[PDB]
Amino acid sequence: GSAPKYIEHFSKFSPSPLSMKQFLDFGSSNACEKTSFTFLRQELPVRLANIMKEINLLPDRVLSTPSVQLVQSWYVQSLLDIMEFLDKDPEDHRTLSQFTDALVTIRNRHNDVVPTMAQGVLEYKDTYGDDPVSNQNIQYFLDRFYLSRISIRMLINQHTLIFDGSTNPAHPKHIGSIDPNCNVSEVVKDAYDMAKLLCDKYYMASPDLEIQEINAANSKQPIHMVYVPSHLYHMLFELFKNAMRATVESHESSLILPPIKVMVALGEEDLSIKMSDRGGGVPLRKIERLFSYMYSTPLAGFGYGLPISRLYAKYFQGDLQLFSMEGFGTDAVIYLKALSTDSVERLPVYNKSAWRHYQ
Amino acid sequence: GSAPKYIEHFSKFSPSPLSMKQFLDFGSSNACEKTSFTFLRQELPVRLANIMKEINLLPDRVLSTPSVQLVQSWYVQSLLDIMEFLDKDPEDHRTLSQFTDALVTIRNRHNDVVPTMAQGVLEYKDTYGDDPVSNQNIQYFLDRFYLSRISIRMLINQHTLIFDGSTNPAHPKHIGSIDPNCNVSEVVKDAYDMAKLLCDKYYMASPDLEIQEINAANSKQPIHMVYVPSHLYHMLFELFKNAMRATVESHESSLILPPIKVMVALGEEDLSIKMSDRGGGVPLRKIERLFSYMYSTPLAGFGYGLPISRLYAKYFQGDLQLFSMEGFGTDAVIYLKALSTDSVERLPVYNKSAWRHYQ
Ligand SMILES: Nc1ncnc2c1ncn2[C@@H]1O[C@H](COP(=O)(O)OP(=O)(O)O)[C@@H](O)[C@H]1O
Ligand SMILES: Nc1ncnc2c1ncn2[C@@H]1O[C@H](COP(=O)(O)OP(=O)(O)O)[C@@H](O)[C@H]1O
Ligand SMILES: [Mg+2]
Ligand SMILES: [Mg+2]
Repeated sequence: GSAPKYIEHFSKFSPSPLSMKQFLDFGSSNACEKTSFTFLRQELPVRLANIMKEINLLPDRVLSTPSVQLVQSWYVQSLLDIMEFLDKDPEDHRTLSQFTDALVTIRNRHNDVVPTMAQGVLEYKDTYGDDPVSNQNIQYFLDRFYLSRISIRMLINQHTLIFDGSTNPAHPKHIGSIDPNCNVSEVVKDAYDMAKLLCDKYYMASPDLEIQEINAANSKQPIHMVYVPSHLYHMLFELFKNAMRATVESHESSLILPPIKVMVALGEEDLSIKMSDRGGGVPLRKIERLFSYMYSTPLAGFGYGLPISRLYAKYFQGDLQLFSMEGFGTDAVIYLKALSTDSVERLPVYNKSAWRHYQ
Repeated sequence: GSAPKYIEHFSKFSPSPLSMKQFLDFGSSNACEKTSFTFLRQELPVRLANIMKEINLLPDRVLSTPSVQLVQSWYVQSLLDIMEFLDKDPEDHRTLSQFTDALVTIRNRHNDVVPTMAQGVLEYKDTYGDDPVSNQNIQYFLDRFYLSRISIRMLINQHTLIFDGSTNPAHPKHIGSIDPNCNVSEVVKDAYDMAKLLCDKYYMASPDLEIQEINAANSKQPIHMVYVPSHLYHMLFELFKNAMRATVESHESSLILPPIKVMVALGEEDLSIKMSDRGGGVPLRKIERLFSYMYSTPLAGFGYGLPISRLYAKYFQGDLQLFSMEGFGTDAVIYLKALSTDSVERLPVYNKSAWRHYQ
């Protein structure tokens, strides 16, 4: 009977953004679950509390929905779940192995949040309508809610993956979900192949791929970076699925089926990935709506592919944009930060500032 | 001693947006300066008053500057200038020929507004600094101020050009500044040639041009539209100058000098023009600043080429965007509305809504 108390307390702190370097040293040298354990015991409760504090200030008409209420209960339970370790002592090789098991259990407990929240969006649409204002509010809330979730899952995956149990491997290519030497083109190739498979099965035809690299400072060196490869895969995959669908459907009474071209450019601070297709394009007017949760609610189904992929890009100070040419095709660009130094977590925070965005 | 009275009165009305069709019929059939005269006598004072009402609510620290004060005096005089005809009778072939002369005199009186206002921006920068907030406010104000000016000059040019004196020509290709059959590629070609000339004189080297059309519905028909060609020329010219400078300066220790490629695509509602260069690109972080009046204050000099070109595009419901690839190049896209029906003036209005954007 004290969750409201915990929430209000940790709701006083601000989340602490970690850089890609800190993440690397967290699993590298300093790496002793004790250091991580002591960090996550306070950090997770601060991040959970902050997003929960935001939820509770939602209109009661949204608040009371079975969707929001159910999800809101998982976060309350997860908070209390991690609390158990606030007073424990980390020298006990069993106190921290229970923390690891506690994390894995919290992660899977939230595994269906997107679909669940999506259901609440649909109810609202039929219960109150889809007006620019309610859309802006939902968009504002979901973008922050989901970004927060991405950051929390990152902390948990880094801990669970890194402390699997003993250091046999000792010295790895990867540090949890992070690859200090990620070959961008390879990930492009992978996401493409997976999309192609789906495309062939459903349309029994699929455009090919062309890749071009532009290493500004070192003309012919392959482009590598420090990043979370699974995150990059997700964005590329969602983009490849859209490009394929459009290209195929727009050339049905045509035999020709142009390829999808990808360019990977590396500058002094940006690492840019552009995916160009000829799937007919979209009118500038409808582009804005493609990133909407409300308005966007085989290969395609719901409308979370674009908006959530953007959040992944933004997570480490990057971005994802779309510019099309109705009657021809579309360019989708993923902007990432080239230097591990500029790669720092972007986290939404609860303040008097975040309060008036709902007024 | 009654300008404040006039301002407050006409400040009660909202400007009336005209469609490209109305503009065409205004000079076409209905066309009788009497019809235009009676329209402009009330419309101009409503548009002048609305922008003047906005100026007067500017912080006194901006208000009091010689710049703003001087410009503010021209608009006050122009208002009183047109007022003279509020009680006159239009059957007098001399009452309306004095209106025409009155317009030409008002147009030239405001011919140096941009430079003058720019001077006020520079003073503010050194007098109070360049912080995100003061920048946002200035940007907000200037975008509206200038759009308003573009709309007023459009009305005046349509009247003066159309009623030059007698209908010798009787039946023209053009209706004032509007071309009901504008060949986009031709205007592209013209702006390119003018930019090339300047580029050659200053750098004694210039990239070439390639043009590609994509007529979705009619594969090989040349792309025509109803538009104000001088406006399109201006945007293309400013874009060509940037693309040329960048391309040349970024390949100085290179002999190769890649071309500037332009694509003109015509869809069901959009007519898009993309200009692609290989001038090295810009970091995503600095792109935002390129459209700033404050932050942007040979070929290039001041920083009004981009922001003002965007206003021209927005004027008839279009847009102008920039997306770059640091280490490679940049894409600049002009979005226009394909159908004359969707081509309607976009005008800023003074309301309680426009008031709180300065708070
Ligand atoms: N490259 C593209 N060309 C044309 N339309 C596109 C493209 N990418 C996305 N879209 C449009 O945007 C919408 C997709 O957003 P998304 O969030 O990925 O969901 P989904 O693909 O499951 O419908 C599509 O439904 C499609 O109408
Ligand atoms: N295609 C481009 N490639 C690289 N930089 C560009 C490009 N277009 C514009 N810029 C940058 O944006 C700025 C220009 O904005 P603009 O308002 O046109 O003013 P100006 O060209 O007179 O400086 C330039 O000063 C340049 O630094
Ligand atoms: Mg998709
Ligand atoms: Mg310029």
